[PDB]
Amino acid sequence: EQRILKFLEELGEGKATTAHDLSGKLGTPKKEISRVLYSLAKKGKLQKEAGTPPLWKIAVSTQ
Repeated sequence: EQRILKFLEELGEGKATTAHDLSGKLGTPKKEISRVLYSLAKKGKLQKEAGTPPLWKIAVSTQ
């Protein structure tokens, strides 16, 4: 919970991302990115796009 909030914050406040792009860049297992993503978005510590592909973007997106 300290390695994900340190990389997602450096991304670029206002930049969306995917789960496959995080499990393939850091090597982390999807089972670890799917169980943590649904645990952060529920606490309001990560926005959630609307559609098929669940994109994440640190609170407060561009514009």
